[PDB]
Amino acid sequence: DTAMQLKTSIGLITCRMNTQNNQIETILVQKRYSLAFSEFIHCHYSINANQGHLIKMFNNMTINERLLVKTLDFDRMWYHIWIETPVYELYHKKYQKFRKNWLLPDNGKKLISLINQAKGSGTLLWEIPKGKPKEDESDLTCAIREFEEETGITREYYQILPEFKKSMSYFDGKTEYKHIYFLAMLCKSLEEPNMNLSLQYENRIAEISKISWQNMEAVRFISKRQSFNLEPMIGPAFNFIKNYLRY
Amino acid sequence: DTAMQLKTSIGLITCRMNTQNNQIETILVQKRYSLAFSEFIHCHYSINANQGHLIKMFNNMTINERLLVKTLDFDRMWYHIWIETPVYELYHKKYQKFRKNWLLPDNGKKLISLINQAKGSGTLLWEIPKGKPKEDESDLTCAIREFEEETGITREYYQILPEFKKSMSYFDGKTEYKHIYFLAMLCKSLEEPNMNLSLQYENRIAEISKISWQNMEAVRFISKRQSFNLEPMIGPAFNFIKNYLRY
Ligand SMILES: O=P(O)(O)O[C@H]1[C@@H](OP(=O)(O)O)[C@@H](OP(=O)(O)O)[C@@H](OP(=O)(O)O)[C@@H](OP(=O)(O)O)[C@H]1OP(=O)(O)O
Ligand SMILES: O=P(O)(O)O[C@H]1[C@@H](OP(=O)(O)O)[C@@H](OP(=O)(O)O)[C@@H](OP(=O)(O)O)[C@@H](OP(=O)(O)O)[C@H]1OP(=O)(O)O
Repeated sequence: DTAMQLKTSIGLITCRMNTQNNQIETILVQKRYSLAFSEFIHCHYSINANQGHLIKMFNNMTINERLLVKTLDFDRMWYHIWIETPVYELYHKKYQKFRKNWLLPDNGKKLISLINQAKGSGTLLWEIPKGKPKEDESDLTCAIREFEEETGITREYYQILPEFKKSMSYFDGKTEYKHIYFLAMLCKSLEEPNMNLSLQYENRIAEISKISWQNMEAVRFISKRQSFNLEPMIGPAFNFIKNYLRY
Repeated sequence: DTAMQLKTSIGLITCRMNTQNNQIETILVQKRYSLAFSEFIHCHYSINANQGHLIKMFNNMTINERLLVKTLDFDRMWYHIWIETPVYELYHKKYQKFRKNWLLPDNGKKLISLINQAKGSGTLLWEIPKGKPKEDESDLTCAIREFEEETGITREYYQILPEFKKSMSYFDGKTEYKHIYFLAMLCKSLEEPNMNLSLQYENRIAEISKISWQNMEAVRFISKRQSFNLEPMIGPAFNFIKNYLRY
């Protein structure tokens, strides 16, 4: 269709040879909150849409997120995503829409009824670390900065393998998403990447609940249980790793 | 050692033949919060223990739980577990210990420092539904009541297979844990058990964030990534299912 928008993210696939099982593994990160929750809090829906449509949004939140919405306390909801990050003007605008959509019409009783009848729960995605380039930043510099910012793993732990680049395209209907991935190979021991997740590093925990080494079986297991398919990126990446090592 | 206490839970392993892939599957439930968080909120630790010991407790919470503790708002912490369940006397006693341990000495700055330096995150367990028998309740009646209470699946969906009983024993050092499992076979279609999780059913969402059919590969995948090993119960259960069907 008519793409009204292009959004480009650049990421890093960092791989390791696990010496105990001779299995290739890659760093993945698990998200802290669901897309549905984020979309609801930032009002990326239509209050005029039919009931069944708005319920699908609540169905794909986690139970804990729904229990947060059930409190009607927007600031407890907001904290769940933002964690006291100073974004007051965004906050006030999103609160105003929450208030008008759900508090002023009936002091929240339609919202509670929807929240109460939503069924099931969504899933927190596993992803490859990636982000938006800063102004006049090169693609590789973005992938490396983003990797460090999310995982705390610094450049002395890996070597970039520059012959590898993987691009992925997704189409929202108006937004085009471009994801560009470089490949890095671990050259220094790092057996517990999850230990880099601490609340004293606001950029690591901002959107991440877990960092783990994942082998291809796990990548396949995860991919079949979430909407974000990781195999088209990890498969080629591991193929490249195998050729790199076999030389 | 000297067991000072015996705790007995009775559960139900409910199985199905998935007709599309001819794979045997069992209902598992994923917990909503971590053991570490529960233990911290109910003060099952020693304030006198060494730093490194109390940090291990925080390490095994999830990031979202740590961010809740970081607020210093015991009632936001309490809601995370109890969700406005009326247990005020328990609440007041646990709050008193939280206040004395962490608020009165320095208004929470040691707690925040520990919370900030904790590293990593725990994992939400997958389990077989089970609970405590009520007074003068038989073992089977408990397993069936508990199953329905947690999952919303009623007796018309399955037949008990009475020749199967599996007992498991775990030893805390003073507490003995006895888990007794019956086996049931689905006799009526139920393709999306997770749709039974809604906030209007307080007993289903009280401790559960997800209900899913799980095949043996998934059971093995999960078991290798959590402290609670499910294979000693599901393996024999699926063996029994195969013999039941082959006759
Ligand atoms: O025009 P707006 O609707 O307000 O769009 C803005 C914005 O700045 P400009 O749009 O003024 O250029 C950013 O653009 P980029 O950062 O992509 O350059 C942003 O991106 P982020 O999601 O990375 O913040 C995205 O606009 P874009 O369409 O360029 O992505 C964003 O609107 P969103 O809230 O949709 O991001
Ligand atoms: O003696 P307490 O330390 O206060 O023990 C109580 C209690 O009642 P009694 O202990 O007065 O019998 C329950 O006992 P049961 O329900 O097991 O019969 C309970 O069990 P629940 O966890 O199921 O509530 C568990 O005591 P028990 O040692 O019998 O488990 C509980 O202490 P907890 O908080 O450790 O459960």
